[PDB]
Amino acid sequence: GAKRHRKV
Amino acid sequence: SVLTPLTEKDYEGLKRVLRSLQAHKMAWPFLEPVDPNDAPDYYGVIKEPMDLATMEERVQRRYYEKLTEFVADMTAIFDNCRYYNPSDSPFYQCAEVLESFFVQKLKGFKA
Repeated sequence: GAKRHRKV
Repeated sequence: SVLTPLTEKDYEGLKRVLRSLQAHKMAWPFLEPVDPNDAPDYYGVIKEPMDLATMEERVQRRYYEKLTEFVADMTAIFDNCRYYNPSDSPFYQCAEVLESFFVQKLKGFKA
């Protein structure tokens, strides 16, 4: 997986 | 007491704890500071970053007065990762596993 900020 | 400072010998036990974490197979996301090439907005979101390399430097420099301060840096490595990453991500998983390992090793150091 690539790191990305959660939105929920 | 929790107000009692760390001694020189205590610092060798913290190093052992820090090194046990750095050797754990789930520690991979936390060995170094987050690279912006991997997470371009990370430092826009997490304003108090921490990583295992930073903790190692601070243990080498005797930055910590009290064990509570060391535990606060450690717990931030994990709380930042759950704040940033979604709950189904590999990162979040690493943070759950490594935090329980750290609690098991921290109980060992305290007694």
